[PDB]
Amino acid sequence: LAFANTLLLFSLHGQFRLDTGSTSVGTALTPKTATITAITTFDIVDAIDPIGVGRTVYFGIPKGDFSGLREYFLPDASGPIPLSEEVTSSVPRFVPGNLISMSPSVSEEVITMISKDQPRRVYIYKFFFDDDQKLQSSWSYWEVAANKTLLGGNVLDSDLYTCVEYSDGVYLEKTQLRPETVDSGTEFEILLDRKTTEAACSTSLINSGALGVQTVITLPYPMSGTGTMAVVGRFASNNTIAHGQVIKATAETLTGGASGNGTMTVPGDLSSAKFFVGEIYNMTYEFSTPYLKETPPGGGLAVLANPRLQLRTWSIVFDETSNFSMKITPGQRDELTYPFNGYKIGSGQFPIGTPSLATGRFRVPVMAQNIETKIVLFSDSPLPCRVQSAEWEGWYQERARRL
Amino acid sequence: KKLFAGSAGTGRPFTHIVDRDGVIRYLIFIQDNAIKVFDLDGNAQTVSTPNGTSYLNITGEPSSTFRVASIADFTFIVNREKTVAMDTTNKSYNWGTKSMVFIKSADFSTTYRVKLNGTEKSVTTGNSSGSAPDTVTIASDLATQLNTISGFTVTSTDYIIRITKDDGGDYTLESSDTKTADATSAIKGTVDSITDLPTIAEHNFTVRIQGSATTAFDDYFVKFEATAGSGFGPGVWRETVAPNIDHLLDKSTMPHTLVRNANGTFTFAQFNYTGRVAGDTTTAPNPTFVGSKIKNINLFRNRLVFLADENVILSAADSFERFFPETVQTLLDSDPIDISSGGTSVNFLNSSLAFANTLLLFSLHGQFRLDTGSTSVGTALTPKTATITAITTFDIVDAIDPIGVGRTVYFGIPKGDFSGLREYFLPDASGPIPLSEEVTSSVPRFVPGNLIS
Amino acid sequence: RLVFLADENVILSAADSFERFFPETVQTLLDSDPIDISSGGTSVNFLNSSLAFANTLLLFSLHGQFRLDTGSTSVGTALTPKTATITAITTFDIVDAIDPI
Repeated sequence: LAFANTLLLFSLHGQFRLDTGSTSVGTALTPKTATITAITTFDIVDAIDPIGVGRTVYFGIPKGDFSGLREYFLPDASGPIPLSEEVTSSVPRFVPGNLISMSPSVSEEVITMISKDQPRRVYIYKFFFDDDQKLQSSWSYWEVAANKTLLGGNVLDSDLYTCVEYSDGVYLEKTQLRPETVDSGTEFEILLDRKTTEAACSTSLINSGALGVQTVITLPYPMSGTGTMAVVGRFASNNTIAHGQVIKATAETLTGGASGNGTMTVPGDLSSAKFFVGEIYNMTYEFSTPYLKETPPGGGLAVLANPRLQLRTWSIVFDETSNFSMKITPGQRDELTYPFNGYKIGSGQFPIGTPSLATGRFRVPVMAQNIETKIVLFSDSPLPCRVQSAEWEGWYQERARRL
Repeated sequence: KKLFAGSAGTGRPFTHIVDRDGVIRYLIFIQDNAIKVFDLDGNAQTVSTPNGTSYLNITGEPSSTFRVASIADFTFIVNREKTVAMDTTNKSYNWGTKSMVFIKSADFSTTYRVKLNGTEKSVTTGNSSGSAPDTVTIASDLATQLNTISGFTVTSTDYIIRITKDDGGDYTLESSDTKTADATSAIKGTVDSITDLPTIAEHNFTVRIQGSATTAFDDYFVKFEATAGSGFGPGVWRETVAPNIDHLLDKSTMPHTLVRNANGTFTFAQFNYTGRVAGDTTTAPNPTFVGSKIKNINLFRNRLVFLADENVILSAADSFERFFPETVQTLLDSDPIDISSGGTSVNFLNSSLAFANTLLLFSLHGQFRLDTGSTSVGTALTPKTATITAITTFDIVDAIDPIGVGRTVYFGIPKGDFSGLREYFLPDASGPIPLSEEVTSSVPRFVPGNLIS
Repeated sequence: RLVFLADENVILSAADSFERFFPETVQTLLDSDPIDISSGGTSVNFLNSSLAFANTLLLFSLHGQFRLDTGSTSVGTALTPKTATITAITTFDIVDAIDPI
């Protein structure tokens, strides 16, 4: 790799550099001056190449069956030994083995990993820098429907280009990683997989001129009948279907249209409406056990474990969200749900017929003990949802005094 | 004040301002085949165009197509779309199908043989008992002997026999005497060493010297010019360019200049570049910008800097109009430099900046610096020392030119339809990797795309 | 040596001979011959004032600052025609009425 002011070379058990060696970076390279010198003795995997992101280098390290990611930072060419740090120490069993794709994104600070033992998942690592210190370093992974098979991924500018395989061919999909992305002409984005506009699909209608017509839609690509599709009105005016209205099929055929394309049937006449079409994917966020932290005498933070702490109410703070749900399960009892959809009856901020994006707070009771709860933030609508923070109130009982 | 009536055209005009000495200032206005100049009070200054403005014809945006660089008495203008090309019509000198026979000395009882086109004519001199032989008489006899050959023109003067073929075709030449084969020299095409050159010759005569790769010098050529200035006469042999080879640059495509005079009027005319002066096509290859668009221009360390493709081309030392090597026998540190930028990804250089203690070079996906590399900032720039090294892998927008404010460097980055701004701080040249930061992270949809100023 | 300022060029006299400004011989360049450099840059920079401070020679223009040096960590390296140069540093602003101190 050509980076910093040197030519780094990597072996299976060590890292070396090639240089004339002088503080003179552009010294003449001659047969009596070209040498190789060791630097450190870390590890590396040969499946994928190390990459250079920003000012730091990244590469993957082996951890047996599962693989880990280690970055290390190189100061000045004539300067000290480079600094190194492992960022997967807290997740020893997360990233599978046999990696096949690793792509960076400098402007959006995202590193994307695709494995082979899991052909339906994309692993996302998010980092954030300030001068030298590190503020954010998080892990998570996306998912697709139950019939696709990822092959490999690349990144250009700030978009991820993927080459997936369906039951009949290999397609190309484009994904936008930029923040605050918005659909053209409107205020918020509509979330659907395989999202292709109406202009790419042709329609026909059955039993025209009568009440209760149905429209037969011919998608450009063959269906994957295991998943569930939907039709959503797109454009913000002068349309038969209201903005953000969702319609579900009544009779879907996996294939049988022209050229083997899939077909769908919906009520009403949509021969001149504007709408999207695609699949639906779920999001899940499971909170952890809430505890308390206080500064010990030596400095730092310690987590209290002994005192009784019974959670009472759980609240979250959202902004510009339409719909989501909360799923709370106490210890060995029935699961409870608490949905929310933004339409506050009585308030006239959202008239009938327009999508709702609210701003406020929500509160539900949990009624259990901190060590025997599971809190899940669940949402499946094709409308946006984003959450800022949360706050809980509980009963704190101490059976003695604290030193 | 109002500048001029009418509109400025569909494209956005390209504007620059020059501050010379604090009392002289003027605006530069270039758009759509036209170029105009104003002062800070809106009083237009006349501009003369001796060669026309065909160089300024354009199809894209002038703001993102034109680029300027000012030095002393000139202000270079660069068209980022024109494809430069070597001139092929007004070629260099021709060889000429002429040759001479040189007679060095004479000795008693020696027969000279001259072979021309496979036939041999012989002249025999007298022994010691006869008169002293002389090169003049021997050459006269030989010349009148070969003059009988049809299709060839044979003439003699002094000790030189001049041979020329009427149809201009080639022929063989070889002569030898019967003692040592040294007193005769068949000067034809190329010869062994310059030591065999006769004292007198014709001006503009071209001969080739076979160099010795054992000494790590390739071939070269030598040309003649009479001391009298014309005709035949003594003169000098100097290292010259090989004949019958294109050696001129088409000035009608290469960057032009804008000059101000002492009376206030300006002039927009071509620049007088020089062409290949020594060597041949292989030993003095065409500079890498030939056959490809020129991207930007800058001045650094009393040399002219051109950017083209992945290569950076530097002019000769203290001579801004020379781009071909001066001599081909040995390297000189005043010769132009040709450099390619390393990397596993394709990088087309767009903009350059002189700042900190280095010359930064920007690509579409990375950053580079050109330097001797030493902590010795002012080390000599030589062909074995100029280099390009990577620094980082950030992003760059090509519409505008990155600028330098105070001690920091600023440029714009692409955020999709909207555009952002990123600045990065460079400590000492020999020190660590420069620190970088983004300042538009809180406003991802604020600045519109297609920046122009 | 003697230093003059004119246009964009810095002029250095012959070594240890303040009254000589032309090259002594034309056959081979000697290190005692006068030196002339141009301040490179994409903007016109007429030099006005100079100052000898720290371990360098600071030259100021109307819109920037430059330094003349061999550039080496070797402060007392010989000044030769093959080595002299001008390198920019920053781009602050200067008034020409008075000399920086």
